[PDB]
Amino acid sequence: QIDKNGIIKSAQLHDKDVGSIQVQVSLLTSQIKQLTDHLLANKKDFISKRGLYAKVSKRKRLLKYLKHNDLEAYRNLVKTLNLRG
Amino acid sequence: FKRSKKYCRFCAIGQLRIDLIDDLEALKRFLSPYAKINPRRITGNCQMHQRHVAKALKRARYLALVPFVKD
Amino acid sequence: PKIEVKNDDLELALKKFKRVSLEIRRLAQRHEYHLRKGMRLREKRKIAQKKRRKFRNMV
Amino acid sequence: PVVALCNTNTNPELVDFIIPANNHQPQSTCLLMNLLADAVAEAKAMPTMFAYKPDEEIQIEIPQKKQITSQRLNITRNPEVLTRE
Amino acid sequence: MQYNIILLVDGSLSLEQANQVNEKQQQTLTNVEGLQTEYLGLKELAYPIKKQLSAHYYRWKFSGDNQSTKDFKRTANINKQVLRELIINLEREYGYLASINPKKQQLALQKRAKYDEIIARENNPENPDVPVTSGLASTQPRLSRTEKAQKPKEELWDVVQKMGNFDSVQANPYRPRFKRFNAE
Amino acid sequence: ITTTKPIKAHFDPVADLLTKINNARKAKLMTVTTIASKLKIAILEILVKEGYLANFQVLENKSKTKRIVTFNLKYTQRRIPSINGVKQISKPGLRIYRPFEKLPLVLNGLGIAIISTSDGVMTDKVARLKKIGGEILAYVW
RNA sequence: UAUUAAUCUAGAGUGUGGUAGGGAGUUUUGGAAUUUCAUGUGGAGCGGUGAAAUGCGUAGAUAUAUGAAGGAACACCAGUGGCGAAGGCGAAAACUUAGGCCAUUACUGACGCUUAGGCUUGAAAGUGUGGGGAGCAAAUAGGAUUAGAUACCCUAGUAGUCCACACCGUAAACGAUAGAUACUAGCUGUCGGGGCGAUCCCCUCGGUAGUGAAGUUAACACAUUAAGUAUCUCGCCUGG
RNA sequence: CUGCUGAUAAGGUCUUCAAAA
Ligand SMILES: [Mg+2]
Ligand SMILES: [Mg+2]
Ligand SMILES: [Mg+2]
Ligand SMILES: [Mg+2]
Ligand SMILES: [Mg+2]
Ligand SMILES: [Mg+2]
Ligand SMILES: [Mg+2]
Ligand SMILES: [Mg+2]
Ligand SMILES: [Mg+2]
Ligand SMILES: [Mg+2]
Ligand SMILES: [Mg+2]
Ligand SMILES: [Mg+2]
Ligand SMILES: [Mg+2]
Ligand SMILES: [Mg+2]
Ligand SMILES: [Zn+2]
Repeated sequence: QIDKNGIIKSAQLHDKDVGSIQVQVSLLTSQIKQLTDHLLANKKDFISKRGLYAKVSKRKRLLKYLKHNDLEAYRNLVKTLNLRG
Repeated sequence: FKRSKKYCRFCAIGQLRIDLIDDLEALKRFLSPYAKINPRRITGNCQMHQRHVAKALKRARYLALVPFVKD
Repeated sequence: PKIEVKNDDLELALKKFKRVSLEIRRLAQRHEYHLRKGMRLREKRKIAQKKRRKFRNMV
Repeated sequence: PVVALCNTNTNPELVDFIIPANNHQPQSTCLLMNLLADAVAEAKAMPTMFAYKPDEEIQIEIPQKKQITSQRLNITRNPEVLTRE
Repeated sequence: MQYNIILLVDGSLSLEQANQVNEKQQQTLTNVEGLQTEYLGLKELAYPIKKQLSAHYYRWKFSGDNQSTKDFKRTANINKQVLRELIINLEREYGYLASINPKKQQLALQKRAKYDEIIARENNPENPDVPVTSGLASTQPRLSRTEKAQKPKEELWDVVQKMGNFDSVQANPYRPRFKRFNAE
Repeated sequence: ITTTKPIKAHFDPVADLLTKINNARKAKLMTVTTIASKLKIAILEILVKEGYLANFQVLENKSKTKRIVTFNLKYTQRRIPSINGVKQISKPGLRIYRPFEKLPLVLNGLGIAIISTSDGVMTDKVARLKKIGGEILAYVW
């Protein structure tokens, strides 16, 4: 499993902030990487594929919201995460 | 006649964890005279403890601690 | 399914062997003809329901 | 008009003059029935029996055949209706 | 993680099988914490496996990373001296979080005390235990529950606007319809 | 006033109140509560003025962040309500706009029609008197 | 109502703390039973049926005891049950991994519901390549029954059923009931978390069942897990 | 306690009526 504490402490905009959109999408990207690794390894686990698709869609919706509101933070988040491509 | 003394022993003990090398003689009571897992009506445990006991007893039977078909 | 005669009497041995043979014959006849998985599940549930209702009315 | 001694299991709509009361106690039912009969007997003019009376004349006994048990039992004679195929 | 190995070794001679277990321990278990070992003993196992009737049982209570199992698992079958072996990861057993939970442990100890007291009263030495109250129901409900019962979060609201409040109170349902009998 | 149960409400403010009122009427229930919105507050004010409810009462949390409105129905002595039915017109999606010329008359004037023209919600008769119309929320008779 | 500029937590998520599961994939392991083969004892039948006959058998069958090989499925536990979105999931273990329930003085601050088009999965049968083949058995052969039997019964029996990789994308794929949200009597069980602390039982929050009034229905019936009071969105119907 | 057991040309009456006693 991933070090959620480390990911949150890296992605926090300030202290005690553990549920912002930026920390949520950073956690989502980490889980996306882990699930892509697992799915490429296995290739016949379809529940994991469903979970991966759900997480991808949730990340996309969160990024759409963060682009609609406070777009400068969206540019910041995208250039730190390099998730677009 | 019959009896109403059927209660989950592990519920009263509050054992909360089953290990096959801590109450080995306890599981032999649950096992049938022909080495089968007795149902709830005879065994007396609740569903959670019955499931735990069944898994532990099957693990022991794999480990060759109690037979399969004979006494 | 060993039952000891105990050499004290014989009718007792047959009285227990009748049961042991009955619950043995149940599974012996169950594993005789091939039914689908769903039909086998239906038969198991039907037997369980019959036993449950009999015990409810006898208790 | 219909009056009745409702006992917590009756439909209040059907009865006009509801009398919240017991129906299982042979002393309570006797007391209330005799009270209604006392109303009738006073209207048709004989001496009363229980109404407008002191304790020494209201007192009653408990029929034969610690405290009295107004407990409803014998739920075991309510099996599932004959079904199954 | 926290693992638990149950090793089953051929019953030739106790010191030699102790050496066998020590070698099997020191060979595999790449990354490991302290490896405490027990000795269940020589037992006449139920069914004959590997054409043997007696076997030494050991239990290993080591703990370590997920890679600690592969070499041991692939070497146990190769070793002719080991009949079987079971790596039971206790972190996945049927109830482990409850076992680590501290409050449940103390509660279990209290249950132990009370149940032992009840069983002693039932198996009184020679005087006759009239109640024989073990499987039956208990006495009146627990005053401890009756007192320490939880209180829901009753969120308090402050009145701002009101209109039409008079509190008439019309709690006379099923009132009699007929009033007085009369003649034409 | 203190409460114990959580309070939820539908996203549609007119039909939420209408469903609450209709269910309370059918089940003979007297007091009901819901989340407070200003449209609902005004509509309940006009219902109380027209005499279809006993009282409506708004309340606010201790932190002044949440408001809930609780109202009671007006039952007679024999326990039969004054409301006979409710039907919502301007549902979400299809909003109903009618000028003064087509302002409806509910049940030949026995019931009332709730119209929120320009000065908050407004009864059909007073809307006719003011010669101006607008959004038509619900029919209550 | 829509647009814009902002605030708030009650919808929805995230974090911490409790926690139940046959949820999924990959790799190893185990025991009953059938079959075949090997080795002993034994001597006329075994098998099969409504009744028999094909068939197997003095080249020693059926039976009995021991051993070996290989394949497929995992008794009892097993339920007036659990998990998943559906198909579906039940011998043991490890590794990887998905979702859910309860309590939150924490955080973001409407980020939500539905979803044409698109993508993903989808019982069994079927296809292609390579493996595997114990049992069962479409097609096929024979013996019966029959007026006939290309069927029901029996004896054999190939594909298939099994694994890996690619397709097919249909089912009475059913709760014959799309999803989400708010409200509306009660009674009896059962499963999980939490509160008390022997079990049992009590309370709270949820899952899954039975009975049942208002209410709905053409009737059967549904009935807080609605087919009730209403809203939103999608799909679908218009006589045989 | 389960053998076997297949078929039956076409079209058709029959309610006149309650006004009422
Ligand atoms: Mg079939
Ligand atoms: Mg609004
Ligand atoms: Mg053999
Ligand atoms: Mg297939
Ligand atoms: Mg032929
Ligand atoms: Mg026939
Ligand atoms: Mg055959
Ligand atoms: Mg072919
Ligand atoms: Mg179809
Ligand atoms: Mg199905
Ligand atoms: Mg019903
Ligand atoms: Mg047509
Ligand atoms: Mg014949
Ligand atoms: Mg003909
Ligand atoms: Zn228990």
